[PDB]
Amino acid sequence: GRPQRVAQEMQKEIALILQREIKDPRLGMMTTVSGVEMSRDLAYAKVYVTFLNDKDEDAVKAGIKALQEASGFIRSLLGKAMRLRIVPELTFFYDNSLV
Amino acid sequence: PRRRVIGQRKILPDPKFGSELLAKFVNILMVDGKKSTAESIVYSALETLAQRSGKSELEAFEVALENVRPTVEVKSRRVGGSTYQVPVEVRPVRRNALAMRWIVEAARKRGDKSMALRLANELSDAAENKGTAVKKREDVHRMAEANKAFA
Amino acid sequence: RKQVSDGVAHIHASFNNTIVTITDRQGNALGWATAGGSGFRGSRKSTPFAAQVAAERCADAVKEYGIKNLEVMVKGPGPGRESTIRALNAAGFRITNITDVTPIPHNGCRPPKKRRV
RNA sequence: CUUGAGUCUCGUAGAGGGGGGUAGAAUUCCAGGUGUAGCGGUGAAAUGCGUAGAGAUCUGGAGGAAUACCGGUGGCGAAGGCGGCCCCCUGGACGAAGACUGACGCUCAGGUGCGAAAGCGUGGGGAGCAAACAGGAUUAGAUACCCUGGUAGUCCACGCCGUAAACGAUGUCGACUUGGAGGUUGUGCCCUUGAGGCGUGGCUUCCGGAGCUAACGCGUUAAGUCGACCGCCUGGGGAGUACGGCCGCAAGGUUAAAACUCAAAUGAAUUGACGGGGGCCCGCACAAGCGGUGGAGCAUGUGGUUUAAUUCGAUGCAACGCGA
Ligand SMILES: [Mg+2]
Ligand SMILES: [Mg+2]
Ligand SMILES: [Mg+2]
Ligand SMILES: [Mg+2]
Ligand SMILES: [Mg+2]
Ligand SMILES: [Mg+2]
Ligand SMILES: [Mg+2]
Ligand SMILES: [Mg+2]
Ligand SMILES: [Mg+2]
Ligand SMILES: [Mg+2]
Ligand SMILES: [Mg+2]
Ligand SMILES: [Mg+2]
Ligand SMILES: [Mg+2]
Ligand SMILES: [Mg+2]
Ligand SMILES: [Mg+2]
Ligand SMILES: [Mg+2]
Ligand SMILES: [Mg+2]
Ligand SMILES: [Mg+2]
Ligand SMILES: [Mg+2]
Ligand SMILES: [Mg+2]
Ligand SMILES: [Mg+2]
Ligand SMILES: [Mg+2]
Ligand SMILES: [Mg+2]
Ligand SMILES: [Mg+2]
Ligand SMILES: [Mg+2]
Ligand SMILES: [Mg+2]
Ligand SMILES: [Mg+2]
Repeated sequence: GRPQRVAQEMQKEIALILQREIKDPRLGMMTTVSGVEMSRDLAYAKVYVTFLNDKDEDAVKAGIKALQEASGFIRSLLGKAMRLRIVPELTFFYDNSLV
Repeated sequence: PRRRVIGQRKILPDPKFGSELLAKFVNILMVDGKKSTAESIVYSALETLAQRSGKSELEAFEVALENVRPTVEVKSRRVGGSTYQVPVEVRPVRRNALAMRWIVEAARKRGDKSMALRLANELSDAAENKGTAVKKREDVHRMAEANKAFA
Repeated sequence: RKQVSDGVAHIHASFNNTIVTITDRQGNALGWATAGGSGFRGSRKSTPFAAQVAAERCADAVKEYGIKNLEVMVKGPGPGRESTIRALNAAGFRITNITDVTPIPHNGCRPPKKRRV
């Protein structure tokens, strides 16, 4: 379907499987997701994660590192959850909400 | 400038006074590679500015220039797929060049039925923190920090 | 109108809205503002900026009750938890603890079918 | 006769099965406290909900269904399947050491039983969910996808149905044939003993050798080397259809053709092509700059129109001060 509708739905699903089904102590901080933008093809998607812990890079760096290392696990969960064709490749990014 | 960010060339110091920044100025208002004409206009304008100032031409020129040097300006950028009108702080040589260009442009558009005369007029004006060049620096700063959202 | 000086803020952070309500420690509510009721609709109805706007609009309606000590309980992993938290933190309030309390069942009821989009 | 197959003894692990209790979250609803104008929903919207007071929040109650965490590249079961906890009844598997029986074995047409989900009959139940349906939208069109509702059904009891990509697309049983890394469950012996070391079984996951295979791959749980029995195949379509029988309340299942038509249909692997991809990385490509063209007059070329003729050719970049 349209990339933005799939973007909204995938934001919902990533937020869900990010709040509940994680066990990495590197993650935490009520990690939210501001949104996710994906290409016209649904093959690739970029998530904009927003952390809470102090914005000091020592921690948000570790958070994005853990997310990128668990991307395979999150992709498997997404593929079983949200019922689409290709299970896009995920790329996490710190959304600098404070500007 | 995609592979190797290229540096800047070294202007040799001004002939009469000895200021490399005055050399950059005379290069900046030089039209059609006519050096001597712009050089004479600048020398005549600086002397006229000095008589009212009662100060050395290099210092009065410096105080007028720093009165025009901006510190922040707008930039059209693309980072998140948006027409980012980001305010960003300027580099020293960049703000020098912008000040010189702005005062040259304001002088050129003033007219005053001469060139050295109008240049000295608006240099003395920018010295007292008034004029279109200063007006345009304040307008740039206003446009920049009217959108503080992206800092 | 009275003085409690120690309340708790429920933040229902839906994927389409954000409902902040400050209540007495025994569940009796005091006031509430919504991201929708703050002059936002459609997408903006569920954006973090509107969430903090709603948080501040709700704080401005309980200040006469005299509180600056809060525990907050968030529900729903919607965008607009971070926002309202930092908002009511920037509203002179002292937050002692923030707690995730989203209702998670132990396989209670069957969820609605996935949207085919 | 005891080596195959069984029996006994002592133990071990297990969502194996049937029955009955019970607990804690959550959804919904009902009644109250607090508390006021929104809630809900979408890519945007409306249908919907609320001034009779919703939503949000706390307390209490009712009811139904399913059992987060543990949870496992785990376990049990012939397969289908099986997931809170507790009791009762009950099936199988495995191990240690013996004792016992003495080929009692393997396979199996017909036959019998079991057999997801949907469906059927009778009665009960009904929170959530949800074919059909009713709306709201979107769209050329929407009888779809999306949204708000929502009946059968999903749940229970007793019968019926007997089909699934019921799959490891791999029949059952037995023997034999190099390795390595795990999981899980027994067990023997030894060390100062927990810890640890050296063994030895069952089940199971993943690499890989010989060998096999069209290749992909399989590889001691074979698709390797052999034996026993059973099922099944014979080009694609017609067609798992017709007819007949048998079965079923029905839906239909099962058994199962031929005429006719076509010269292929197919499996595995190979090289490329097509993206309205991913990027990496370059170029005055953009950016940072300076000067222009687009307006004016004229020069010149072209198109067009005109003319007896306005000779011919060059026509996106790469024709148009071009052949000249
Ligand atoms: Mg939304
Ligand atoms: Mg049991
Ligand atoms: Mg009821
Ligand atoms: Mg004997
Ligand atoms: Mg048979
Ligand atoms: Mg059924
Ligand atoms: Mg019917
Ligand atoms: Mg029935
Ligand atoms: Mg009935
Ligand atoms: Mg519904
Ligand atoms: Mg069959
Ligand atoms: Mg199965
Ligand atoms: Mg088969
Ligand atoms: Mg065998
Ligand atoms: Mg087994
Ligand atoms: Mg192998
Ligand atoms: Mg074999
Ligand atoms: Mg074969
Ligand atoms: Mg044939
Ligand atoms: Mg038939
Ligand atoms: Mg028949
Ligand atoms: Mg220009
Ligand atoms: Mg022109
Ligand atoms: Mg023209
Ligand atoms: Mg012509
Ligand atoms: Mg011609
Ligand atoms: Mg030329």
